[PDB]
Amino acid sequence: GSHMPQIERRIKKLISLGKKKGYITYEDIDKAFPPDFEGFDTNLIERIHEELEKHGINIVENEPEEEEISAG
Repeated sequence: GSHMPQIERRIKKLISLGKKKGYITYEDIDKAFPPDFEGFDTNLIERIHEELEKHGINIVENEPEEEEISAG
């Protein structure tokens, strides 16, 4: 279950769609639907976030996973 170049492209497309839609957000991709997704893959979800770090693709979770003392 490898050899998926369409994944690499799709990730960039997904972030691009949200960027087109307005915000670079996981939910904004959902609102971009229908997207360019050739396949829906659980692998894609992890692969998006890895490409996010290694490739640098800008996308936000919208989730406040940047929190401390609950004052911001």
